[PDB]
Amino acid sequence: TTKEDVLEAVKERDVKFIRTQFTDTLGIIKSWAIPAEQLEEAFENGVMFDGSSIQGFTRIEESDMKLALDPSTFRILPWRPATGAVARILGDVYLPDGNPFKGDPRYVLKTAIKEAEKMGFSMNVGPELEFFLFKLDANGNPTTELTDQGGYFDFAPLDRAQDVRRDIDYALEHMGFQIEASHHEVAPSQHEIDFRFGDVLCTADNVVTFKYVVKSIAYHKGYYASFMPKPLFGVNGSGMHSNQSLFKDGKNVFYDPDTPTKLSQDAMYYIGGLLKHIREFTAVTNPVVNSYKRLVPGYEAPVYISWSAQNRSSLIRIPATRGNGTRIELRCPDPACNPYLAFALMLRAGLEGIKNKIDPGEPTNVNIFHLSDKEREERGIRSLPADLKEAIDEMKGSKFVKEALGEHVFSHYLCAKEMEWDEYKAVVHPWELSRYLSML
Amino acid sequence: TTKEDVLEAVKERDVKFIRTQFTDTLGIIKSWAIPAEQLEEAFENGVMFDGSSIQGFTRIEESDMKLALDPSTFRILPWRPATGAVARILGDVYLPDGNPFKGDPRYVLKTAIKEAEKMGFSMNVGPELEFFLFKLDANGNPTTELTDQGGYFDFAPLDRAQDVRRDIDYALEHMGFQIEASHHEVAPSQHEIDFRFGDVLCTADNVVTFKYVVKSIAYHKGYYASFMPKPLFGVNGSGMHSNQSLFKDGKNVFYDPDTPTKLSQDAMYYIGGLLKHIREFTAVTNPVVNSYKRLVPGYEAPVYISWSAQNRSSLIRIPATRGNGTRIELRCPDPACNPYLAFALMLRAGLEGIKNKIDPGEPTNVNIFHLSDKEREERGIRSLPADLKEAIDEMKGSKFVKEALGEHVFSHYLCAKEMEWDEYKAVVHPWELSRYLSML
Amino acid sequence: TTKEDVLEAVKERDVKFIRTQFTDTLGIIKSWAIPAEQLEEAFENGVMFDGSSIQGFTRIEESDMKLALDPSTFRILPWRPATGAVARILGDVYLPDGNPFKGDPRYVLKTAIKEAEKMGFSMNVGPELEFFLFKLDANGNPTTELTDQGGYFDFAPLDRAQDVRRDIDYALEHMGFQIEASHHEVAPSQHEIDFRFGDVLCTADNVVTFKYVVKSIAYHKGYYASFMPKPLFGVNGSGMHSNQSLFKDGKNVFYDPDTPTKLSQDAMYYIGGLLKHIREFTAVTNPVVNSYKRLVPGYEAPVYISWSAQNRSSLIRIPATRGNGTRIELRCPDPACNPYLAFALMLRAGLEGIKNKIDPGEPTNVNIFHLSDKEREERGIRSLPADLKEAIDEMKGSKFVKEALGEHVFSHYLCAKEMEWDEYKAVVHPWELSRYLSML
Ligand SMILES: Nc1ncnc2c1ncn2[C@@H]1O[C@H](COP(=O)(O)OP(=O)(O)O)[C@@H](O)[C@H]1O
Ligand SMILES: Nc1ncnc2c1ncn2[C@@H]1O[C@H](COP(=O)(O)OP(=O)(O)O)[C@@H](O)[C@H]1O
Ligand SMILES: Nc1ncnc2c1ncn2[C@@H]1O[C@H](COP(=O)(O)OP(=O)(O)O)[C@@H](O)[C@H]1O
Ligand SMILES: C[S@](=O)(CC[C@H](N)C(=O)O)=NP(=O)(O)O
Ligand SMILES: C[S@](=O)(CC[C@H](N)C(=O)O)=NP(=O)(O)O
Ligand SMILES: C[S@](=O)(CC[C@H](N)C(=O)O)=NP(=O)(O)O
Ligand SMILES: [Mg+2]
Ligand SMILES: [Mg+2]
Ligand SMILES: [Mg+2]
Ligand SMILES: [Mg+2]
Ligand SMILES: [Mg+2]
Ligand SMILES: [Mg+2]
Ligand SMILES: [Mg+2]
Ligand SMILES: [Mg+2]
Ligand SMILES: [Mg+2]
Repeated sequence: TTKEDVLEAVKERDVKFIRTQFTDTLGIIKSWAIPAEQLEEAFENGVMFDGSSIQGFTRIEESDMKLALDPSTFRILPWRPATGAVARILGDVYLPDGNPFKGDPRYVLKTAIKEAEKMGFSMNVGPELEFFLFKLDANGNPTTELTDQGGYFDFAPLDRAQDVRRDIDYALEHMGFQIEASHHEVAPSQHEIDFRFGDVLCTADNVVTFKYVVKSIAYHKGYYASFMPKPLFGVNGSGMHSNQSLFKDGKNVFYDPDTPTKLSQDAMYYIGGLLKHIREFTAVTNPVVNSYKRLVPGYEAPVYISWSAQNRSSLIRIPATRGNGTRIELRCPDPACNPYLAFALMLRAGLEGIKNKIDPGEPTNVNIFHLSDKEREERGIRSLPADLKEAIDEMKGSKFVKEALGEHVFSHYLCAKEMEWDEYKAVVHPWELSRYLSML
Repeated sequence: TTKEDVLEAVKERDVKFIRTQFTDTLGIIKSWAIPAEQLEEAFENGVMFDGSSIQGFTRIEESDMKLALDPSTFRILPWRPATGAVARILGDVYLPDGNPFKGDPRYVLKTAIKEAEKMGFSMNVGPELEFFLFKLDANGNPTTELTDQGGYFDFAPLDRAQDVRRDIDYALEHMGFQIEASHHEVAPSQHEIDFRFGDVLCTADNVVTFKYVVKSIAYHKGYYASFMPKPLFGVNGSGMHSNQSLFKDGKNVFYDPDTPTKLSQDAMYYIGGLLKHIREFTAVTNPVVNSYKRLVPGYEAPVYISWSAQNRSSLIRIPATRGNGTRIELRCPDPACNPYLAFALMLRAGLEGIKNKIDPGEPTNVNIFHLSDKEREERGIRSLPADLKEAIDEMKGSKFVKEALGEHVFSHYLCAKEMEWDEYKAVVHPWELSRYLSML
Repeated sequence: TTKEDVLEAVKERDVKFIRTQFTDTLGIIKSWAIPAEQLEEAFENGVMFDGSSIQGFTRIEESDMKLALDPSTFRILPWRPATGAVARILGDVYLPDGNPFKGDPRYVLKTAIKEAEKMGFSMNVGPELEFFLFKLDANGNPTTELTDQGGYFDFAPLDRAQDVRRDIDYALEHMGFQIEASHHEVAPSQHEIDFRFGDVLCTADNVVTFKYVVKSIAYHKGYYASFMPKPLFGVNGSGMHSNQSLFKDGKNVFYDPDTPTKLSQDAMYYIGGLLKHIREFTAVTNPVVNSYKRLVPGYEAPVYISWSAQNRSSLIRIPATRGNGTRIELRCPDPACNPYLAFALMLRAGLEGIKNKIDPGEPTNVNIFHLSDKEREERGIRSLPADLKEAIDEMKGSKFVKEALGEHVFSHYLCAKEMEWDEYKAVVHPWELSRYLSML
């Protein structure tokens, strides 16, 4: 798809508004509309916006930013009226002088893809995204009231969101997605939708799309879709399971029928590199305070650093599917993260495993939550950052994460997350009053 | 049907989503949707799911499970829209490598069918599960409020669920059910729908279907369908009378016009066999704590172990119908049980009766509830397990049930029921506060 | 005062009930009443109780505990009726075989006092206890609603605890306290009563007596006295400043009339030891999760390890008073701490500072909250443990704190605090739903 095909699709399908979109450094999608009559000149001039009103983008005395449109991302939004049909287009962020903005999260992922190509590979991540369907209130703003008390794979009337989950599938299919499965998840009113994997760029655009498509579809039905990692205590949390495989010559490099476990050496080294660096960018994968209330044992979320086949208690699970389905599933990432930065760091953590032949230890093919602390330390197992501050500390000292993100993204990400933590740590919570007020 | 017929029916009838379904060990239906485009892939590769999130199924270190589809069990759900028509397919659970997971209740029932064939028989059970129709609250959750005060065979306006029952029959007919009759039952808001008998596999699939079809239609019509055996006190409860029969060369083996009572010797031995073993697997037919509030005298629910013709106070009634309709009605089970396990155990017990020529005693052709304890003890009549713990104890000590179920199903059924009961024996109920708390 | 004097006072002042009391490991006062008629024999037989129902005392297999009475602690409670006058007696916890149970906080403080005696010193401590006065709801339960909006030294009607503080001072004077000054504190509805210092044992007893006297007096007037460090956010917290000096031959050892700053060398060494060991037992001085929400900058609660004269932003302030009155004010602790453990650890740290001439650096006669991180790092200033887990970690690796507390107190304190933190670390607070749940 070129700029000329987008204009033809705008005329043929009667598009009136194009929503130019980009993602800010914290993974939030920023969008604004232009008339179709402007598209042409936009394509040769770029749209202009204010970078000082975007998180971690640019300062107020140098605030003008340009957005250059990517014609390949032209999609048509199906939940908006077909008369004045509304399309969307994602773009890259440029400085007004003309150079690409190094602070663009979508540029970091492109830079990582460059190194992947230099080594002759291409990441083919495809994520599992889970969300919660809560009820709205009179005004129409989010709540945490459950829409049902169902469980895993539960049928109606325990599962009350199947009519609201057909339309998500339909919208995704109209937006170029390839749905694979759709089901209720372990937590009450928690659902998960899986779509086919693809290139890292397309998959990250799909992640941000999927998120806002799901939220918009839920809103127009009376509910609210929340991709918050741990909205409820004592039940499962939402994860963003990142299954990834390297592809060379259009073949799965991670597959090897001759070796035991049908896992090639490049997959072993990729795992080794992924484990050597996960501690450093857990801040990126789990970027909010809530994402660390999900990393507690007993809810199928990782707490320690390990890897084993078929083990949904471990960090790097290897599903049983071999052949063109041989991938590694990283289970830490949360749907609240920035997919561009997260995928970039995953990509070049594996590429540090291949260039340095980083052998991981023996797999821990056992439940790790049912181990003593002595058992865990004797086996060499280490734990993930306990809270967001510990992850921030592990991230600041990193040279790998700074080299991957770059100075601007590194510094601005850290500055936002430190402010978040400083706001969090001073707060007095109702738990503290209900625990200490009467006893002291 | 076959694979190709399913695809032809998906194209011809315009099916968009296929709901792949199975049954967990405790009898709950677990389903999830895949696009029709995925169907051809799911027939050659199976659909993978998490076994660790299914009750009594598999552990979290080897949690991957495959599910292979059964083309014959392909139906089209009528209460879902006809534009994006939704079908369902039941499957058999497999270990991810190649094996037919033995913890699957469907596999247990198939194993019992194998022994039936080895003896040259085929069970033809047809059940008559009852249910209650309660009202939903403002949110739409189940309540125990009555939808009518009617009784047995009551007409309107005492019977207020004629439209609900008519639409349930309509949907069941579209799902391939041969409806026999439909009526109000003794308890208020309690209804019963009867469909033709068939092969035990088909009728177990039909039991699970019937249940979720009824529940979904009731939900969409405003009410809640409850298969709880004893939802209300003082009124009779819901049971799943299993009318069992053996067929050889397409002829009812239990029929014998020359013998008195028109019951063959094989029927006699089957009665003796499943009378000697019921105490052992009452924890399967009656699997929940509420299941034994139903087994109290005075409500046409069995309390003792006996058989007699047309006696609705006895454990094994023999209806008056002879000829092709000659069967034996085991009245103990609830609709809360797992039909795959329950029918398997009944079939195995009957076949064990036939092998060892187990003659039952004389038929107790009296109201057993009216007999005294001395009368029952002198007549040799035994009682069923009084509560869930007694049934668990009678079941774990048995070798017949362990052989029939297998180690995995046996142990994971015990464990589940023991944890269920241990959570119930420690509860302080408002009955104890209404009785005590003022006298003490 | 001895047993004979206690009996004489019981007869003379018409006492019927004696509240035998002791402090548990976590600082909570546990008491029970015995009739005066039993006193005469309790003195020679102790009073037996159940140690398994006391936090960190003993196990259920060996739960029988004895408590011996201390006649010197006999006080008469003035807020209870004078007809059947009620007295109190603090006890020492023994073991039924007969030995000074080492898990007793009183025993730990007594061991620290013995350690001091060998060096010729006697520790004098004057606590600085602040509290909040909140309203009680309809049922008489604690709330967090303010009883006034006054500030520091505010007069009525801005200060609305005139009568409450007047009667608290009266009760404390009746219980042998020498009241120094009562005033309104910085936070709204925060109050401070100061009493004269004394021997560390006597003032450790006074600390628990003060808290329960204040709580009872406030309760009888319709309020709730809260000794919670940080019950409200954005407002000063309650701290228990430990003013401490060393006396040798009835003279203040910390005073030196001919020396700059008029502080003796022993005072300098005591400061050095306190500073060098503070990080290790911050889990004792600040033992609850809420005590580290008080240790935030901008509220006159210390955040960093420093010392300077008249600096209320410093960890160790040295007030301007000299002569009899020269002390060091450790501002770290909060009222929620166990005074017996806290004073014991401070005394041991100071004595360890004196034994090895631990010179502290130059004082930081500067506001430290206003310094940058770079400035603090350049000056070598270390920060206090950021949260309860950090303090727990710093305490576990300590050999000094284990030496002072002992194996039993050490281990049981660690266990209680780790359980507390693990309960707190997994909670989802409303702050997380107000911040996220719309952003995500
Ligand atoms: N070779 C591959 N490389 C990367 N991702 C893949 C590959 N094969 C499958 N996937 C993706 O893995 C995801 C697995 O999702 P799903 O099977 O629903 O959950 P789980 O695998 O945790 O049971 C799918 O979204 C799919 O697109
Ligand atoms: N030969 C047979 N074998 C097994 N089941 C049968 C046979 N004949 C009839 N049935 C079943 O017995 C059930 C009888 O139900 P119904 O007559 O409504 O209640 P009841 O028999 O208790 O009065 C029907 O569902 C029918 O399918
Ligand atoms: N020599 C001393 N040793 C120990 N404590 C002392 C000494 N002199 C006074 N104190 C105590 O110091 C405390 C000072 O309280 P306060 O007047 O509020 O001081 P500040 O306002 O500086 O905190 C009093 O409780 C008093 O008993
Ligand atoms: C059953 S679950 O196993 C739930 C995982 C949980 N929500 C989490 O990873 O945080 N994971 P998956 O969808 O990969 O099967
Ligand atoms: C009158 S009843 O006859 C008794 C049903 C009752 N609810 C029971 O628990 O078995 N059932 P049916 O007529 O189907 O034999
Ligand atoms: C005005 S205050 O300065 C109170 C400080 C605060 N309550 C705290 O130490 O946490 N200090 P002090 O009581 O010693 O005079
Ligand atoms: Mg999934
Ligand atoms: Mg999932
Ligand atoms: Mg997964
Ligand atoms: Mg019937
Ligand atoms: Mg019936
Ligand atoms: Mg019947
Ligand atoms: Mg003061
Ligand atoms: Mg003060
Ligand atoms: Mg002070």
